[PDB]
Amino acid sequence: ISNDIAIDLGTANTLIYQKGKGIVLNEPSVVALRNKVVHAVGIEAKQMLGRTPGHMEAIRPMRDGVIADFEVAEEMIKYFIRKVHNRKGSGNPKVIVCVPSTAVERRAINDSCLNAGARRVGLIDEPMAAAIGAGLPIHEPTGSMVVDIGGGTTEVAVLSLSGIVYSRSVRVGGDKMDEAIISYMRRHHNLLIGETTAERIKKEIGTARAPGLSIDVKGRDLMQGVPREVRISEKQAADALAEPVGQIVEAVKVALEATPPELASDIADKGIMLTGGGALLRGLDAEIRDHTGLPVTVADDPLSCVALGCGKVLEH
Repeated sequence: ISNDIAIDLGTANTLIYQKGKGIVLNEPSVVALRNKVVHAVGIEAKQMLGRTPGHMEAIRPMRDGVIADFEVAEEMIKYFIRKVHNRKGSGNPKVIVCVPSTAVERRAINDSCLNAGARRVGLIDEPMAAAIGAGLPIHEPTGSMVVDIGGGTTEVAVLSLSGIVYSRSVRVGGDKMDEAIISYMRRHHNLLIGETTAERIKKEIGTARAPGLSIDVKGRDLMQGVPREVRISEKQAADALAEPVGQIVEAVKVALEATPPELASDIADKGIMLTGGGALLRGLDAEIRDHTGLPVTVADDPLSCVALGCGKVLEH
């Protein structure tokens, strides 16, 4: 019985895999503070976003894949590590954490996990972890290509022989999609919506291609400030998400351009694997296939691929 863990420190959700147990924590990456004292972290903090009274704030301390407010991020990490501690398990915890594909950035997560009891910290590139967790043959002399559409970044990589052949991190992912939905509601519906509503829209009717289905969305009228409800459809959702989807599609194309001939041949036969919260975006697989001519597969349990991948390393 071990306290070794692997952490996917996502901008929207944090998952922890514990050696010998598997995924033991999956919670929103949100911290609420009361005036500053930590009021709540994770599951109970998420619904506080956009809803805090005067004495309180609710913060997503990770943004674009790295750390924004250092103090709050550190409290978030310490909270989750403490929550999964097993007093029946061995000590000297080894912690693996993923990082997007700067030395400054790597150091921050590294030193940051040491403060919670991590005895030793190992860093893994996020797309490598995603690929391992999606079940790609990353150890073989064969090209595999992964696209991990995380909250803060989309990581595109070509893997072979336990290493990275090509990798790139683009700052477009789930957070940018939500923000595009928010901006769209403002311009097209004169409606100011919160982030939690934006995420609901993305999950319920988000699509990478025009179809459709509709849902009822509420918020604050743009000019007159009062509560209001509007109907939005998949077609509108598609228009909202077009720009960030195109940025994702374009990064994939750029990565393909960089692929060596023999690896290109391996990728021609099997295509691209999508992981991460964005992999669930309806039609994104079709959209990428249309622009590349390659098969596109959505991973099993795509939200968990990174944590499961780091978890595999942790067990070996």
